[PDB]
Amino acid sequence: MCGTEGPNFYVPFSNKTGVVRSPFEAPQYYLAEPWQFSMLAAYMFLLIMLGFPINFLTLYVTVQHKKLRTPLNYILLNLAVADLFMVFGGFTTTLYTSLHGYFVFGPTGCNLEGFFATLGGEIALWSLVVLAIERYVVVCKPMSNFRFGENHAIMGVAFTWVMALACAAPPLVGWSRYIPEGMQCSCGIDYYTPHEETNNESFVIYMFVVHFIIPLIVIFFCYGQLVFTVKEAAAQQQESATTQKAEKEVTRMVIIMVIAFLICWLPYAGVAFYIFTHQGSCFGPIFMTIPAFFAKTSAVYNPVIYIMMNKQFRNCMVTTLCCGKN
Amino acid sequence: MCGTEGPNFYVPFSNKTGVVRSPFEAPQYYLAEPWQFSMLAAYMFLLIMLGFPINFLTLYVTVQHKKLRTPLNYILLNLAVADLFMVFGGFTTTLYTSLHGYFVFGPTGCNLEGFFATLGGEIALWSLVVLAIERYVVVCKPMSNFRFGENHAIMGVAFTWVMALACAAPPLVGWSRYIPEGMQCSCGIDYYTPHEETNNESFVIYMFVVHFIIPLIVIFFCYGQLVFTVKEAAAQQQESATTQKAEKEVTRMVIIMVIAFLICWLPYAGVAFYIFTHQGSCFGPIFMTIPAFFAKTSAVYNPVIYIMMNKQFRNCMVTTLCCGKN
Ligand SMILES: *[C@@H]1O[C@H](CO)[C@@H](O[C@@H]2O[C@H](CO)[C@@H](O[C@@H]3O[C@H](CO[C@H]4O[C@H](CO)[C@@H](O)[C@H](O)[C@@H]4O)[C@@H](O)[C@H](O[C@H]4O[C@H](CO)[C@@H](O)[C@H](O)[C@@H]4O)[C@@H]3O)[C@H](O)[C@H]2NC(C)=O)[C@H](O)[C@H]1NC(C)=O
Ligand SMILES: *[C@@H]1O[C@H](CO)[C@@H](O[C@@H]2O[C@H](CO)[C@@H](O[C@@H]3O[C@H](CO[C@H]4O[C@H](CO)[C@@H](O)[C@H](O)[C@@H]4O)[C@@H](O)[C@H](O[C@H]4O[C@H](CO)[C@@H](O)[C@H](O)[C@@H]4O)[C@@H]3O)[C@H](O)[C@H]2NC(C)=O)[C@H](O)[C@H]1NC(C)=O
Ligand SMILES: C[C@@H](O)[C@H](C(=O)N1CCC2(CC1)Oc1ccccc1O2)c1ccc(Cl)cc1
Ligand SMILES: C[C@@H](O)[C@H](C(=O)N1CCC2(CC1)Oc1ccccc1O2)c1ccc(Cl)cc1
Ligand SMILES: CCCCCCCCO[C@@H]1O[C@H](CO)[C@@H](O)[C@H](O)[C@H]1O
Ligand SMILES: CCCCCCCCO[C@@H]1O[C@H](CO)[C@@H](O)[C@H](O)[C@H]1O
Ligand SMILES: CCCCCCCCO[C@@H]1O[C@H](CO)[C@@H](O)[C@H](O)[C@H]1O
Ligand SMILES: CCCCCCCCO[C@@H]1O[C@H](CO)[C@@H](O)[C@H](O)[C@H]1O
Ligand SMILES: CCCCCCCCO[C@@H]1O[C@H](CO)[C@@H](O)[C@H](O)[C@H]1O
Ligand SMILES: CCCCCCCCO[C@@H]1O[C@H](CO)[C@@H](O)[C@H](O)[C@H]1O
Ligand SMILES: CCCCCCCCO[C@@H]1O[C@H](CO)[C@@H](O)[C@H](O)[C@H]1O
Ligand SMILES: CCCCCCCCO[C@@H]1O[C@H](CO)[C@@H](O)[C@H](O)[C@H]1O
Ligand SMILES: CCCCCCCCO[C@@H]1O[C@H](CO)[C@@H](O)[C@H](O)[C@H]1O
Ligand SMILES: CCCCCCCCO[C@@H]1O[C@H](CO)[C@@H](O)[C@H](O)[C@H]1O
Ligand SMILES: *C(=O)CCCCCCCCCCCCCCC
Ligand SMILES: *C(=O)CCCCCCCCCCCCCCC
Repeated sequence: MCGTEGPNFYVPFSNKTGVVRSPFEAPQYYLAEPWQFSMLAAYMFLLIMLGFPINFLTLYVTVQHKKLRTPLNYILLNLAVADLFMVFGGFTTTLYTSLHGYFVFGPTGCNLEGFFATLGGEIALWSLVVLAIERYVVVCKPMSNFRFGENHAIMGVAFTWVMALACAAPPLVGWSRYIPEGMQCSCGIDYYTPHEETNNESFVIYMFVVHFIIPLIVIFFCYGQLVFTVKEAAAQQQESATTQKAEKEVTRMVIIMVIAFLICWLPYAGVAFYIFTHQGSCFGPIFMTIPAFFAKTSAVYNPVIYIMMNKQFRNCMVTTLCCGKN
Repeated sequence: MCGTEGPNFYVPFSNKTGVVRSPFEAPQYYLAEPWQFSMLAAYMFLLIMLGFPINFLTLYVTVQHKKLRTPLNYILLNLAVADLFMVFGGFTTTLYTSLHGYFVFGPTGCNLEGFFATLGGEIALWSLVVLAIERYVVVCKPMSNFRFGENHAIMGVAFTWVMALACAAPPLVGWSRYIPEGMQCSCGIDYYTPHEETNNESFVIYMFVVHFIIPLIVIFFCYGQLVFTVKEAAAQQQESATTQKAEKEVTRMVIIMVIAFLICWLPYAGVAFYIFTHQGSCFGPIFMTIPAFFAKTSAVYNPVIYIMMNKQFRNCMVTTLCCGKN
């Protein structure tokens, strides 16, 4: 008897006291104090104030500067759009519902907010996977006679959408489902209930393999071979100080990006391992939602790492922000 | 009968309904809805998350990099400390009281939070005034045989403290007073009550002249002469492209800083002019507090303009953040 159970939701709180209400009808102030909902709102406000400008500005400086519109940068524009999906589909909606103490948009806004918030995070995840593959192909040159072109970059973007739809769409059709999560103010895939009517268990395994394990392997393989290829070539030209500097900075950026991915990826693995073991105990609204809580920050630091730390993007943004000067 | 009146406070709400309570005892939810207090909390959280790192990091990179510890930069360290006073003395306290709906620290925490929050904003104001004077003396060279030294920079910092104490201390001694302001969650100088026991009217005139008009004149005079002196000298060396570039960027930075000062300064003048005229009508909790609401942002954008846009500070912060590399 961990929580209270009903049609289209699961409240992580026992109803032996009789105080539990529908997360669509009444505020869930037994899960957390009202000020904790306000701090959830403050967190959403922080993410919106930092997440929209950075991501929208990536799309804006690309319009003003011709040198940014290269095929290898298409996946970064896709990343910026994905974060805006997280910012408006997820963070903005949650800020509004948080101040009500419950998900005021009903069971259908759950499918809406859940889909778009899940889609944005999925598109961002695979955009990092695709960017890893694209850079691997360009540097390591695995294909004998291959040139990365505009059509190849469009496929990579379309591939993220297919993979993101592969995760976000089944819950609408009958494989898993969208229910309020955590403090019941935002919606997402139901990892919290073994709902046999929608075969939730099979969907969690599918998510764990296809959308969790595979992205880590692909990212680790591609960037590993890239750093190996770069260090191998620089070893053949140790007379060039620039090549040695270029090798150092490429390695350092790969380390930064891989550490960044792990910071978002490990909390899910740690919590899941703590649920694989310690399986018996009940779970408050912060058991599996703690990884998701901090993963929202990726909408801010991912553009900082991949776009703001890009050399050309930075100069173009400085020029754009400064009315064209400096 | 604009608001309700009592010992040590003035609530901007009529008590004909009988619902008004002491801003020290009970929440002021007739001034604003609970979610509006939460948004006040979210605003404080945004200012804290942006204001503490930027300002503390100014103090931190100065410790790691010897070239930053120049006398002309002392007033910028004073500015960073001033903003931390605003961040901890003001923003942090307000975030806590906001979630209670009233000033839970009583009439004495009013004198405490009011003093330190007023002191931080005053130190920052005069630090910009002193930096304007210091740069004017160094560039325009008004004194015939003068060299700006370490002792001269220490006087400039001490001068800001004397001026800031000249404003923040009288309310504790009997000239004006500290009362809850706006939504009664933060404390400050009483511009809202003609309290004849503390001669509030004379203090407002004193603040308007010494701490509002004079800082604008000094800043406008110093930077005007500086831009004039720089453009005059560059006109004598139009063969030097760097001098012309240096003149352009100095002028552009002065414009940025003066526009920034006006953005913080004009709303006070606009509201005061709208109170000088239209004197009869009553005022909600957002009449004179709207300038103060947006002036809190100076704790974030002032370090961005004066420190983050400094050439040496930027490279030192990048090196410090990047564990010493790049
Ligand atoms: C967590 O657990 C709590 C407690 O069990 C659940 O809350 C209860 O939900 C039931 C509905 O299933 C509520 O029962 C309904 O109450 C209505 C109002 O009752 C009050 O008002 C009447 C006056 O109209 C008073 O006389 C009465 O004493 C109550 O104070 C009634 O109108 C309903 O009556 C109808 O349904 C019943 C069958 O349930 C029929 O017998 C009637 O003839 C009539 O058709 C009904 O009694 C109950 O009041 C709720 N209790 C509390 C404390 O809120 C939550 O639903 C549960 N949470 C989740 C998520 O499931
Ligand atoms: C805005 O305006 C409101 C309304 O005028 C003010 O709120 C009132 O404040 C007064 C205090 O000045 C309150 O009066 C006191 O109420 C106490 C509680 O009364 C209730 O409970 C008793 C049972 O104990 C009931 O019988 C009664 O009907 C009430 O429902 C009393 O204990 C107090 O009595 C003492 O003082 C009076 C003199 O004031 C003596 O005659 C008594 O013998 C005894 O010594 C007193 O009556 C009043 O209740 C408040 N009203 C409301 C609605 O809150 C706010 O103070 C004002 N705001 C500001 C900032 O000034
Ligand atoms: C993009 C988003 O949609 C995706 C997700 O939210 N996921 C739910 C939790 C997840 C991973 C998938 O973690 C699990 C642990 C054990 C079993 C199933 C699990 O699914 C995700 C993928 C990678 C990262 Cl770095 C962060 C989030
Ligand atoms: C540092 C802070 O302490 C100072 C202040 O808060 N002030 C209260 C309002 C103030 C100015 C002084 O505006 C008035 C208008 C009419 C009469 C009296 C007035 O006082 C301040 C000075 C300059 C600026 Cl840019 C912003 C704030
Ligand atoms: C680093 C600073 C951490 C501060 C944590 C503050 C946690 C406050 O916690 C709150 O305290 C109130 C009493 O003060 C209680 O009434 C509330 O129920 C409780 O949630
Ligand atoms: C910019 C963000 C705006 C958010 C508006 C939040 C409005 C909350 O609305 C409040 O919800 C409560 C239930 O929790 C009700 O009891 C209150 O009557 C209602 O005012
Ligand atoms: C480094 C990889 C970046 C991908 C970040 C995606 C984070 C998405 O986080 C996800 O958000 C969904 C909707 O809010 C929730 O349903 C999921 O529980 C949560 O894991
Ligand atoms: C998929 C993630 C792969 C990350 C590969 C990081 C490999 C780091 O490798 C290290 O890089 C340093 C760079 O100066 C060198 O000094 C070290 O000798 C080298 O071992
Ligand atoms: C010590 C601080 C720990 C903070 C962890 C809080 C985790 C709360 O859980 C959160 O509940 C919200 C309700 O809608 C969801 O939107 C978030 O995705 C979820 O992470
Ligand atoms: C740009 C978007 C602006 C959104 C402003 C939302 C203002 C909401 O305002 C709130 O609406 C609620 C009903 O929805 C009422 O119950 C509350 O009393 C009211 O404060
Ligand atoms: C990190 C910020 C922590 C802020 C903690 C806020 C605690 C608010 O505490 C709440 O105040 C209400 C009065 O407004 C009381 O009615 C509630 O009983 C009390 O829980
Ligand atoms: C460009 C000049 C920067 C100075 C910014 C200082 C802003 C201070 O703002 C002041 O804060 C006080 C305490 O919060 C309040 O009492 C005052 O009403 C308010 O004007
Ligand atoms: C105290 C505030 C003084 C601000 C002085 C700003 C003077 C701007 O002056 C302008 O600067 C431009 C720079 O390229 C020149 O092109 C213009 O000819 C010149 O008039
Ligand atoms: C359209 C949005 C306008 C927002 C203006 C809100 C002004 C509220 O007024 C604010 O009240 C607070 C109560 O402690 C004080 O801390 C702030 O200094 C004061 O500016
Ligand atoms: C040139 O590239 C710079 C042009 C001038 C921009 C300076 C102002 C930037 C302000 C950014 C900080 C805003 C703080 C808001 C905090 C809520
Ligand atoms: C070198 O100068 C950079 C070193 C690596 C730093 C990259 C990570 C920076 C993260 C900043 C963004 C944090 C976002 C948090 C949002 C709440």
